[PDB]
Amino acid sequence: HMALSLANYLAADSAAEALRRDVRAGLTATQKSLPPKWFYDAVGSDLFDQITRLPEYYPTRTEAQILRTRSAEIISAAGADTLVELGSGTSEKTRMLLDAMRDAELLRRFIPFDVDAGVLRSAGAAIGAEYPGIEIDAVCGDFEEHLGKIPHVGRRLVVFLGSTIGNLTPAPRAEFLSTLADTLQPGDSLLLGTDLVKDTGRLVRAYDDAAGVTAAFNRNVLAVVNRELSADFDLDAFEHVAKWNSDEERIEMWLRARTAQHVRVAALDLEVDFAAGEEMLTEVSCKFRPENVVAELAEAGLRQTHWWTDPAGDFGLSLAVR
Repeated sequence: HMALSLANYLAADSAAEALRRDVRAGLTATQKSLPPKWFYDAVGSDLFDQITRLPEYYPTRTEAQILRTRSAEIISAAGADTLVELGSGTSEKTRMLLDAMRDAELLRRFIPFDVDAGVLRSAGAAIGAEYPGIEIDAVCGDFEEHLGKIPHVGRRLVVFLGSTIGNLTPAPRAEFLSTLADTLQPGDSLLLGTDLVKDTGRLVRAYDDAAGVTAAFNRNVLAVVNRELSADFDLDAFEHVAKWNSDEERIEMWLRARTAQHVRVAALDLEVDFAAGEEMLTEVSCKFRPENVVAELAEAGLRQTHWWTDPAGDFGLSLAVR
């Protein structure tokens, strides 16, 4: 139920100032963009959750099927008694790993790391109930600044699923993996999910679903700016566009102005203009080739010891060690 330890390294005032800096930079650039760090408020996070269940969004069920069939092998390979989860604690994927650790009579500790303390408290309560006696040490932080705050107690399996790593472009991605690798002791393991290059139509449809849910997620980034920075974006005036960028092998989401728009962002003392048809970059989702996953891990100081992939080659999971 309520047994918990929780450390909180994210302050409201610090987040508000970062949002102001990031939005000003994006909206005043000649090629406009909005910073994805701020897309995932409560509404945005729930819309993303819904995306994970859409028929076109293959990553979640694909990764789940890999875990469903290989979680025992993963847990045996890791030999860990402590599961560190980078992001959330709410998914069935988490429970597949915890269940396998319990089956192996190894499970002692769960360390969820996420930006939302409320979500962490919910996860603590649910997991504490399901695995009586488990120690839960939650960390509320940003995995680009607070990885050093993750406790080093135990033999730790650190998991970063969902190809969330694809939301980082190459420079911050390398910095993240390097920083993460530096926190791993001998005996610790990283389990990394990566969505793989594949048929471009399938890739684009995963981010442009027939039901319009991804489009709602995308437009909600404007609602966040409207609310937090007292802006007057007309959500209805922007069209959702998903593209495959073949040079960078990433999906890009864009908002395209239907007609010319004048936007006042009062909190920034800023007025910006969109031409009819002008596009603004929002979320990106980098996709990987299996050989390059090995190389990226090696560049960070990690050796890939295991690779699991579905039979169609849609998605991959790596286990890697120092």
